[PDB]
Amino acid sequence: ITIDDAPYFSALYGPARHGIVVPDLSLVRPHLETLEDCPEDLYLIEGDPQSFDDSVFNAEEQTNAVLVKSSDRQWRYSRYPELPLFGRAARENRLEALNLERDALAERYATLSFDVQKIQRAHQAFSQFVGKHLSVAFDTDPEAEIRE
Amino acid sequence: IQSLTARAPVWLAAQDTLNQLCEQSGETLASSNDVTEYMQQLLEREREATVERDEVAAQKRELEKQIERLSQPSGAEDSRMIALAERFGGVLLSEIYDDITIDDAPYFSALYGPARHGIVVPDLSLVRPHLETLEDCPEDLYLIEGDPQSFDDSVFNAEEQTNAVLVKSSDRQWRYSRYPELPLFGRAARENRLEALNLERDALAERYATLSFDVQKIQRAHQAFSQFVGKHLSVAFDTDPEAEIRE
Amino acid sequence: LAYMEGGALRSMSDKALGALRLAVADNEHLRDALRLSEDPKRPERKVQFFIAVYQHLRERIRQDIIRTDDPVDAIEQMEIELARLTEELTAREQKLAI
Repeated sequence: ITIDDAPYFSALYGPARHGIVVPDLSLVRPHLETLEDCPEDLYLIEGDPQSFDDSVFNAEEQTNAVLVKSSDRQWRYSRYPELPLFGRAARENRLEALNLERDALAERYATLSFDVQKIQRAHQAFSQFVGKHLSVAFDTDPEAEIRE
Repeated sequence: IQSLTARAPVWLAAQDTLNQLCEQSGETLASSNDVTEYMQQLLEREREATVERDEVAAQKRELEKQIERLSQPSGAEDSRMIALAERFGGVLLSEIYDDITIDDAPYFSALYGPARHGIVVPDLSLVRPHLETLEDCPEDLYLIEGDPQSFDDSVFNAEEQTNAVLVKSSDRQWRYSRYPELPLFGRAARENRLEALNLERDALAERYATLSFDVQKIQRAHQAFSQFVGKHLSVAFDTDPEAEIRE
Repeated sequence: LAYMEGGALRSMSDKALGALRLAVADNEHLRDALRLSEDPKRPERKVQFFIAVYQHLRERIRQDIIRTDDPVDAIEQMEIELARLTEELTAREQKLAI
């Protein structure tokens, strides 16, 4: 469904957003006692999956929100969510943005690892020097003494 | 002899510092390269312990957030439910059912569904003006109409089944609430359960403290090694003067 | 220190004693042992003072939560305790607020 009304549809449906369109309602009641792993507040609706008629709500549209007469003495107020359950369209660009961020992090890690490699190499060079030339390090020139 | 004597004190202090540093560790050092591999192992242990510490900290933070969510005034969506409750002359439904038994609590919670936490307002017209204003509220605010002190059970298309309740929320629409465990209604032993959450988080905090102390110890050992090498490498692993001087 | 003349050793000892004066102000038995220790004709007292230090430092270990007989190795355990008590303080503050 369109991105524009998707937040509206989600706000209108509320927790009933997540529901199964079973036009019979007859496979549930015998299996209702047989459902244990199902979500605790399982939502089921009667409608044609091929052409699901608009679900029944006494809906009034407020600015970025909705009020629905859910049942007698029960008026439910909801707001517009983002990334609505409806109109997902696979929301692939959100996945792509997350992948961009992950790839930037990986690139940064690669650069830091290269820097660490270079620093390690410089350390090993310094250790090698101090292991083999530390004893005479910075000492004077003996040629002058030899000539004297 | 005088040259060796001049060299001596530096070498002796170096040896003492190195011996203390190595004995503090389980290993004994014998080379500059060996010190470098010890540093590498230190870095490995640090980069591990930090990850475990952060994971434990995330678990901990989740635990305290869950504990707080049940705190006040009666554990519910009190982030905005508070203002939503006193701003209107109503009472929290969960609080209204605060004293229900642990056995009837799951049944009533399943019966009331996402409306368990709703607020009882006999008019429904006090919220009618303010509705447009509400932009900071739970994505699905629930309100019920009746007397807050003696509210009459909300009329439902309820249908009890084994450890669950079917309901017809609207034409062609059913919500099936399985009997939850440790429900919203009956918020008297739920305080006992958030106490149990505190008990649970006690061990999490203990483990986090142990991990943090390990991290600190490794950091301090690495810093001591760095200071050592700064002051120390010039004479590390060199021959003993004392024997030469005696000879 | 085996390769340092006696005057500098006297100077370091004087500075260390000056520091100890402030350090042990609170205690009375350690203070008295220190006050005895400066007689130059009874060197062993100095050694005794050191023992009196370690000895004392051991009794006040509060071994209920600490075990290291050597106080030098108990610094880690006290650090652990400070971290744990900081956590407990945060918890207590939240509880008092609620």
